[PDB]
Amino acid sequence: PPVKGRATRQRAAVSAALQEVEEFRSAQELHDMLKHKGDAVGLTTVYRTLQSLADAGEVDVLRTAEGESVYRRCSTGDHHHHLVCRACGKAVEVEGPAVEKWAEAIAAEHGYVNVAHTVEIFGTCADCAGA
Amino acid sequence: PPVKGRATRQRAAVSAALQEVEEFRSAQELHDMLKHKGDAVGLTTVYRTLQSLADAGEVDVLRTAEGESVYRRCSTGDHHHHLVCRACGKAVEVEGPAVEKWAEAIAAEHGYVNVAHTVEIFGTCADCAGA
Ligand SMILES: [Zn+2]
Ligand SMILES: [Zn+2]
Ligand SMILES: [Zn+2]
Ligand SMILES: [Zn+2]
Ligand SMILES: [Zn+2]
Ligand SMILES: [Zn+2]
Repeated sequence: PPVKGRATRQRAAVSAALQEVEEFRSAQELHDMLKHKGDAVGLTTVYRTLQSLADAGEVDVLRTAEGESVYRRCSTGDHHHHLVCRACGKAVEVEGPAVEKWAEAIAAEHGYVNVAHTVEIFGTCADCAGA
Repeated sequence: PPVKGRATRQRAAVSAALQEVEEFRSAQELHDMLKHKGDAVGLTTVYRTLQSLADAGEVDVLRTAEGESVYRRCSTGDHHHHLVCRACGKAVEVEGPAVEKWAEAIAAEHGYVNVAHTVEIFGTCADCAGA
């Protein structure tokens, strides 16, 4: 995950920590995990670098139900949607043409110039039922 | 939008305000319009009434880009989605069984028990582009 800014240990450390974790997590959780790992990196720095990465498109953003924001890194660069288990926090990426075709048809019917569709869905996975 | 508790002039006033308009708006925005027209109702009061209505489902909820939740008393009561223009605030009731079938199929394939899809499309009207 290259960063537009100059090469520094902060950007490399946060990028590596994000790569290690494969779960949607908030900025505070990321900062706490980085502190536990010994990075000793600032929360405000985490916020700025994370916003820069989100603007760069190398990372996947998501908004929590209560209002906070979680973020995750997905290997695929192509456009995709997310299934996120709130109980576990695990996220899996998928892609289905149906949403794209429906969005295009709706835009054509209503004459909208450009549209931006967000499809991030939630559901409990099997392990939650298991005890 | 009937309320579970005893009807009062404040609850009736906020209900009248909700049914008066059709665009999405937050508590502060609805409160501002009610204060201007001469209702003189409280902030936390309208917050509580809107939380109760959303619990009952009489109104429809939506988290904006910033995160704050805007609301709309929608005419149609069945399952539906909304196409929203941020520049205008108009909401168009659009429903498609294709997305529901896709969500059910992916949930079954992944073995997920329940699916709670969060789907929204943001766009701009043709008039918006024109000047
Ligand atoms: Zn992804
Ligand atoms: Zn899509
Ligand atoms: Zn789970
Ligand atoms: Zn509606
Ligand atoms: Zn639906
Ligand atoms: Zn518009």
